[PDB]
Amino acid sequence: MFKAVLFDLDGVITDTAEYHFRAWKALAEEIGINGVDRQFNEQLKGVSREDSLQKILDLADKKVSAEEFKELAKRKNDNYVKMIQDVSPADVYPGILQLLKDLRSNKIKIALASASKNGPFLLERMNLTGYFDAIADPAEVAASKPAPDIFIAAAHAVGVAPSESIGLEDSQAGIQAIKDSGALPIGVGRPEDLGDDIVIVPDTSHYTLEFLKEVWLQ
Ligand SMILES: [Mg+2]
Repeated sequence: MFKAVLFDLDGVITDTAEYHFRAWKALAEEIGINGVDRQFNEQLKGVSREDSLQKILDLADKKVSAEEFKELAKRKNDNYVKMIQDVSPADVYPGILQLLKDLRSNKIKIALASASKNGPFLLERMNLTGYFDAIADPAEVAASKPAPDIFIAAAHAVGVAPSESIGLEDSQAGIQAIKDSGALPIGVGRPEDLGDDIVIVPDTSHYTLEFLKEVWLQ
């Protein structure tokens, strides 16, 4: 049986999509760029901060120096961090808390493998820190998803090989990263984004210990 489960944060444990959206909107409003509405924000989901900022500047063909770019990116982040002060246990996705409890009572290691620079803060706000055996520090890994580095680091941090682990993710790049780490992916979402070759559940309420055991056996 698997010895560890490696969790991404966003799209598995929770999301902060409304807060990122409000941050970018607020920034666009500040600088007088029209177009940054909910529909447009779909093009920013899971995209890097710098790429998201450039997409917004492009709406107005707007040209900016390195330092100005840096400052607008900082401004959006400051926005975002202020807004996530309201994250709470109610932000935990369906099924995850019970999964965590069951994993822990069966002595299965639990690790975070998230690019989020606010991972530990977010886990504290959701009251989930006591379940985590480790949090892979995204600042200490050479390469980001779909590179496997973060999943390797996470499994190693809890004393296991990735081949002993299940990885849970909602993105194609995450699922690839899990695959190449040597852990077993189980995706949440749809095959059109994630691929046909891995097990997928429609939502996180399907992530149960019983189900992860059935996948591992199979
Ligand atoms: Mg994710």
